[PDB]
Amino acid sequence: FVEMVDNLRGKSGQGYYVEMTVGSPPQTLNILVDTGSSNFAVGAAPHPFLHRYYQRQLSSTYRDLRKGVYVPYTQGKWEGELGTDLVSIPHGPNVTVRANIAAITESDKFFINGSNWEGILGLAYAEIARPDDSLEPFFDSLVKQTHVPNLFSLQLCGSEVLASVGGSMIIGGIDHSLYTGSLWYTPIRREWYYEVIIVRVEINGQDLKMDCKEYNYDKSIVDSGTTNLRLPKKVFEAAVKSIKAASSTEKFPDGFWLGEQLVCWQAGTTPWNIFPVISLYLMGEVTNQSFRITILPQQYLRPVEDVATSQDDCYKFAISQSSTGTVMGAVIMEGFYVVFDRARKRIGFAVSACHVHDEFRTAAVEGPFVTLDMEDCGYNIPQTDESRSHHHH
Ligand SMILES: C[C@@]12CCCO[C@H]1[C@]1(COC(N)=N1)c1cc(-c3cccnc3F)ccc1O2
Ligand code: NI
Repeated sequence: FVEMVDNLRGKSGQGYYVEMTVGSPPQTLNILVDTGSSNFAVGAAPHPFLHRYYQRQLSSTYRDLRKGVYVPYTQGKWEGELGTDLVSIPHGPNVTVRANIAAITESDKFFINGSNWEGILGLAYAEIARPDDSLEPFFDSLVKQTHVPNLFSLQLCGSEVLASVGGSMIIGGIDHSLYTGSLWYTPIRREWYYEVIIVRVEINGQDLKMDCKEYNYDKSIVDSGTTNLRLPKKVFEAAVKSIKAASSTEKFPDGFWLGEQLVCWQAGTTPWNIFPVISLYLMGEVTNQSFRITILPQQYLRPVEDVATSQDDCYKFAISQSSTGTVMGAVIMEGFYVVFDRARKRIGFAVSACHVHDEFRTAAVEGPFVTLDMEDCGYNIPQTDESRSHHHH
């Protein structure tokens, strides 16, 4: 899959994007790769943060679906007009497909100044698509219209400008050059988000000793569209307490632990060893088994070059509190080659050939761990009448 290696780019903290073409003749656009959403949506009107947008009028193959879409979320919203057109990935499979495209006509706090992307490729399942699950997501269309296997994999590699990032999205397979050691699989619990189950959390070898349902309250997901490792409130508090304790020789402001303030050391003197490793044990394919993925401070402390002190190495704490469950974001994913094996309803992890580490410690994927009479660690989200009233024909 040499053609697909190194096809992702971006700016630190602002998402990874892949080059895509839309329409006939092909219009090139940079598209955010988001395993936490399910719409293909592209800027389709002028915006201050867009250098370019999808021009429906220039495409002979564009078809209007005569239906709008409105997508509010926590920070803001995007909206626009649904249609279809021909889509390809120049540094992807040698195929062209007709996909749904949401042409974004108005948005608030969606595009990011300087991120260099103009659209989003939602790689999650139909269940969370907008306006509803009958709007076929891009990957579903790709699989149905071509002979591309139902699997993709992601290798995310982590003074005036933000640091550039790179990576690979391999569509249709697994590229063995992108990982080392064993590839371990955890079940996709349900096909909506890429939902998984965490059965144990350790911070420098020490068990947090919480009821494991707390780790997955109210879900745990693998999400390329979130920068941070996000943890449920109770888990976040317990983790921060443990990381604080391990690093106690350094007294950081409260701002740092809230992710609102950088901490610096003189260039190349960062005391990595005072910061603990974090292990998440994921449910194995075998009932009573688990495997652990272990990340370093190199993953959870994000580099940000401060203009005022460009001679310092400065870091943001990239673990944050959630009210919507665990989010294994770029912080987690940058340690690993991550295989989204939709065909077999499972997610694979292996140590990334590009992960950042030091001479003492490495990101690791290790197993099996077996537990006698393993409890159910999954949480069942309370069913609303709204959700229950939906017919799924
Ligand atoms: C797609 C949605 C709209 C619908 C709700 O979800 C949104 C979200 C948030 O989490 C995920 N996974 N996608 C999302 C993330 C980023 C982003 C911002 C910074 C870095 N990386 C990014 F993906 C930008 C836009 C955006 O919009
Ligand atoms: Ni009905």
